[PDB]
Amino acid sequence: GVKVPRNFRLLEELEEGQKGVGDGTVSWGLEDDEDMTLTRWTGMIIGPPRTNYENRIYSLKVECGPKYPEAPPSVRFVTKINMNGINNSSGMVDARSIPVLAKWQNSYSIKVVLQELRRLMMSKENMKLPQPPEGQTYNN
Amino acid sequence: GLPRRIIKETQRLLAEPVPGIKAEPDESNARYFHVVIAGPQDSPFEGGTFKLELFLPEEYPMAAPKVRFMTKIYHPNVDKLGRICLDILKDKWSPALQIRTVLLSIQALLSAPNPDGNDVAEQWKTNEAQAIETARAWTRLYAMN
Repeated sequence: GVKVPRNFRLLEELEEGQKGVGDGTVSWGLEDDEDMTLTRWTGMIIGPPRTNYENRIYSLKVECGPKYPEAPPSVRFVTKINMNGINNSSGMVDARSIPVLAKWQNSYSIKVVLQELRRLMMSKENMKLPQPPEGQTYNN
Repeated sequence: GLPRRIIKETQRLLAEPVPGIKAEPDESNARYFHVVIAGPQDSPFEGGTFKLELFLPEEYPMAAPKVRFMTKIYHPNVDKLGRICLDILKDKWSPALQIRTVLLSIQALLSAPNPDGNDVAEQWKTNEAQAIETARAWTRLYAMN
């Protein structure tokens, strides 16, 4: 097998972020365009239709550490959301509650993480949760 | 899954290192090289040490190695994320060239900037004296430790 190192993987994802995938319901890019470490990413999810998330845009912070992608990234919502596995006061994503994060493979990516969260917005336990008003964000 | 050529190049680099360039394979990945290029004399990068990393894709040596600076540097052909504009890294890449050839070229590239878009490149054109002194300042600031 041929392993691509973190930094060269992250450049690949940077490029895929610009080109974009699928229907554009999730998107990602570098938070700081001078961050040579490619560590801090801005994530976006469009709430899936026929859920209480629909027509809402969620911004997220995704942090790819020194062991990425052998280890999963850190994820937190900036935009407020009621959703299982997302801490109510900080917006941090609890890895144990997101299967892609709890059962992380190095074949995964920022894209997969965002698509997973958006899929989970369609689950029975999340799709009917009463949501906060739009325009709210967590601290920090 | 490791081409003989790569084993040969690696061993030649370690035994016959290029002057001013340190380049070693990663402990966990034989296609991954850690590089340190000394700033060439008579260039604004003199005195500085610049970290690069190199990677050999599966299709090497049909495809080019991928190279990127990890040290912040003010140069016409290097962007904010360390990506290098150099012809042999894309259109002008030929299998007759080695890893050794790439590093020499990058080293040469520091001695002879290629302004000919890009904000830095524009500064090197419209005001070269100022651009050089900024490259020197950035060398003092980000390339000495």
